[PDB]
Amino acid sequence: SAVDMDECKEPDVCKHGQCINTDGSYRCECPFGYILAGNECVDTDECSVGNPCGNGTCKNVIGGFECTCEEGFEPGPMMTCE
Ligand SMILES: [Ca+2]
Ligand SMILES: [Ca+2]
Repeated sequence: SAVDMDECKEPDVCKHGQCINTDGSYRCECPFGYILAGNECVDTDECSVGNPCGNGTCKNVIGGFECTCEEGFEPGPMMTCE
């Protein structure tokens, strides 16, 4: 039928990312929290910036990051210390 080659659904193009099938091309636009390594889309290292916990330590996670404030507190999923 001529299925416009997805290009992004290929195992060597996007891979875990939001793409947009164009005429004869594509665009691997990763979500908010991910990135692109030449094609493979995945999560980045948010802990690479600064301990988001505010004082504890940063950790890398998906859709955000993980952090362990000064033992004795209660962190969260991928937001910050609280
Ligand atoms: Ca296409
Ligand atoms: Ca991350």
